[PDB]
Amino acid sequence: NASTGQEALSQTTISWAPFQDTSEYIISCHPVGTDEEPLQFRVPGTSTSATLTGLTRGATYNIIVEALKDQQRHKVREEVVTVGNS
Repeated sequence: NASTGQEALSQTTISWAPFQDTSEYIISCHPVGTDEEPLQFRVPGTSTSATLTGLTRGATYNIIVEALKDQQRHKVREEVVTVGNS
């Protein structure tokens, strides 16, 4: 178990370039078109790539990656990606 309502679970392995000694890379998947709330993924501050599960295919997600470093979150990566095949 893990799926709890979303079984149309697509995975986006998004990778970024090492920003250095980040405490947290919060990835912000902002859904476009829907009223879905931004899926925020917190990956380890040394990680430079993350498989993002739970992106609903058919929905556009503006995927942003911000580095939690000295209390703040710095833009590392930003890209709009519609999920599925389109």
